[PDB]
Amino acid sequence: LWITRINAAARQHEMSYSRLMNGLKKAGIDINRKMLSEIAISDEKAFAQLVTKAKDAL
Amino acid sequence: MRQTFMANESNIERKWYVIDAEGQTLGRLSSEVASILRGKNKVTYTPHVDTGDYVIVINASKIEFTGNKETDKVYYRHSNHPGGIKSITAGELRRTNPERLIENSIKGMLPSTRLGEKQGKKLFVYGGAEHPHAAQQPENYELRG
Amino acid sequence: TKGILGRKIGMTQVFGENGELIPVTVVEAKENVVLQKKTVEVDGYNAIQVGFEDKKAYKKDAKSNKYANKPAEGHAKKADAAPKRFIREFRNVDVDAYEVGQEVSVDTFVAGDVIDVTGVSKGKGFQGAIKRHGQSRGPMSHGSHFHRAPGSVGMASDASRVFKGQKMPGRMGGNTVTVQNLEVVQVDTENKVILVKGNVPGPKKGLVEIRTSIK
Amino acid sequence: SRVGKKIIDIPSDVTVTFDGNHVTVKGPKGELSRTLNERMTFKQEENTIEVVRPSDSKEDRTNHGTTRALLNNMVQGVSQGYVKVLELVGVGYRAQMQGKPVEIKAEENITFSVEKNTVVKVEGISKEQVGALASNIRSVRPPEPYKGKGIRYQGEYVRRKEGKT
Amino acid sequence: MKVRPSVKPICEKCKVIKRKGKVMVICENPKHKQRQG
RNA sequence: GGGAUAAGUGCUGAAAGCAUCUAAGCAUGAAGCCCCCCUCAAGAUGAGAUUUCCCAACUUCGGUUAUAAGAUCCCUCAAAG
RNA sequence: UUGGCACCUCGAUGUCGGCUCAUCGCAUCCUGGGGCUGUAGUCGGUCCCAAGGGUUGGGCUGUUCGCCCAUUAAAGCGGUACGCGAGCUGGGUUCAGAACGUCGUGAGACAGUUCGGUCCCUAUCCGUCGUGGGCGUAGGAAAUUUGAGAGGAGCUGUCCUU
RNA sequence: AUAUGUUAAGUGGAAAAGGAUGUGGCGUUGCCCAGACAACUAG
Repeated sequence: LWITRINAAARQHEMSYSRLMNGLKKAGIDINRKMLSEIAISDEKAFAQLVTKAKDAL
Repeated sequence: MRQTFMANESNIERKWYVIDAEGQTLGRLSSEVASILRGKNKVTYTPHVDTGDYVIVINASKIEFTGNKETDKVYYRHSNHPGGIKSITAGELRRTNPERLIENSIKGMLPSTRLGEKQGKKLFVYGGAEHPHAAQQPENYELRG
Repeated sequence: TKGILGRKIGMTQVFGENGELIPVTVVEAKENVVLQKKTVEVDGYNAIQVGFEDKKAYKKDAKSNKYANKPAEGHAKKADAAPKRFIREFRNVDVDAYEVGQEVSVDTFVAGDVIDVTGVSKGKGFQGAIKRHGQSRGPMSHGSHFHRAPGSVGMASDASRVFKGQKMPGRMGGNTVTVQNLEVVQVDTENKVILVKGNVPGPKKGLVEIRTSIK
Repeated sequence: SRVGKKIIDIPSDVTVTFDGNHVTVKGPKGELSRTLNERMTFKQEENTIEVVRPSDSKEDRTNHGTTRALLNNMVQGVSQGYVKVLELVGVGYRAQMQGKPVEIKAEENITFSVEKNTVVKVEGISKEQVGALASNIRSVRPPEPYKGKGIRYQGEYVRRKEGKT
Repeated sequence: MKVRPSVKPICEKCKVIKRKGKVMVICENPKHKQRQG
């Protein structure tokens, strides 16, 4: 379930779950999939910043 | 059971969309519409409730295929009677009643459950380019190839 | 084209040219009046409603289909006519040669016209498999226990069930039959009756519809 | 598909009016409305005919080789006139029964009322249509192997057999 | 019109072509016409 | 009878300057054919269908009222069973 | 088809032919299109396409088999527990009686021949053929649109006009 | 998804002797604007 939600929320910033996950790991973030989804659902602004960090790590 | 948001009634917001089948592959188009109907592009997606939106195909009679699929790809159907097997080529099913050709195609990519049947009743296909749903104010939706 | 409703009286015989016997069927058809005119811009198909028998008008406490008012009355008040007993439709006649309130007479038909009669059958109620369908019975002697009964209804293991339409016993009768390629011996305007060469389906005092054969 | 790829493509002295999707050549008795292919474009700068060969592929190798000769006869029929000479024998023989409790649909056994029975010459502008009609009237009586009785061109072979299916 | 799996030119007057994805021997003689299939 | 069709017969025509039913195209052609035509039952929770006509006081239409060739219950019957 | 193997059934999967009723195939008997013939006309050798319907009464051998008589446009080959016995018969195979022939010292045996010999069941579930009650559509009475379904389809012989 | 190729049969998503003007690769030669190779006339 979590993976599905993340994929949908990560597809609103022209990105794919596989690409986002990869970037996050290279960035050094250790957030859980259950936590990542929870954030996206509520504070969407905070999620936007996270994506930026993952996009900077390519 | 820690904490996981679950969508339900008086919390789900369904919108309306208008997809154009002008020069689009049957299978390639149906696949995209299916996901939208189930609502797998929503962040608050839930499997035990319906969170999908309504889709409306405008053209549908200008749908094209690849190779000799208009001559082959027959559609069989039984009538539960000894020797009651009827068939019809896809090409001949596009000339007359082309709306059923798209309906079945998009209805074959949905789960065969109680929710699956209710989710398949939110699809409206036509043959011209004028739909009688101007009161819902549906907006255009570009296909994310 | 040329449609009309009548009642089946009986069956007689009439001698034609060159002393040739001809069995005919007396069909009484009177009080035929158009009640409506279905168009293609209001219904999507051209047709005309026609009545047949008459009945008494306004009546209060009346627990019988013979005389009252309200529903049927109003619809029959639209045109200049009285309440009708039977009502039918014809989508084979022209809807430009009729007018709401016209009187369809029996002068539309002429001797030597091919017509198609239509009506319900008599009815024999619950019948067996030897009467409903033309089936044969088993030996009446030679130590046999198989008489007027059906045989096998399927095969064996493979497809262990009965296919739809196994022709078993049941009610047989009330069915809509339509005889084609008939003939109008002679038409009478004095008693408003039509002589059809042959026999139409249905019992005595039954409703029958006549239409010009397409073929 | 064994034909000289290179085509002469001679110029057309007759008037030509290309409309892009459809090309019509009007002249002494031309005016033959016909829609050609839209894949390879043409280069009709003036009276001299010319066609471009875009893409350069197996399909374009034949498509470009067809249009070139597809318009050659088109303008050729607008100035000239394709005519074929048909020779045959005029008799009228056709089946057998003699005469021209119930007969097979009223009367039976009817041949043909000889009206022409001479060398016919079809006069047209479109070779395609000309050929069709020419063969259409040549199918009336296929050249029999007996004595070549029936509409034909010239080919004929002597024979007299029909006992085994 | 013979229909056998193997089709080879009998003489040099017979030519082989391909019509509707089928090997045929369009020959001049009418008794030398064969079709694979 | 109508529409495509099978085997097949063709007409033009091209990636060997010829040829060639073919790769475009134009025809013709079966009890073929399930298609259409003919006969019968049929509103389809893809709540669907359609047309014509008839029907109002209670009392915030809560139904306290209720009306409609509106339904029965009961009774004389048969073209029905 | 005759066989090879022995994986399901021995606290039972009980039966060869005929009768009644059926469905499906095509490797086509009849009807329909064609092609080529060492294919005179009739007519037919073979081959290709084609499954929609239709495919008979008797005598006899014990009959599935076969042989004959007379017809027919034709008397096609198969699959479904070698279709169908909680639908029928019991002729065949067949159990206790009894003869004949061969075999055995004998009780008896024989894929020899002959006469006689009890075939059980009130339909719960699915399935099929008919026929109603209850609700639902946001409806009281009529009259209907209908391509979803079923049925039916191409056999003969003369007459008479180049 | 990225990068490059192969296939036109729905091959993919059932077999063999054999047959074949399908197509892409590799090689090894024989002619080529003195003009091969279509086109064509001398016995």
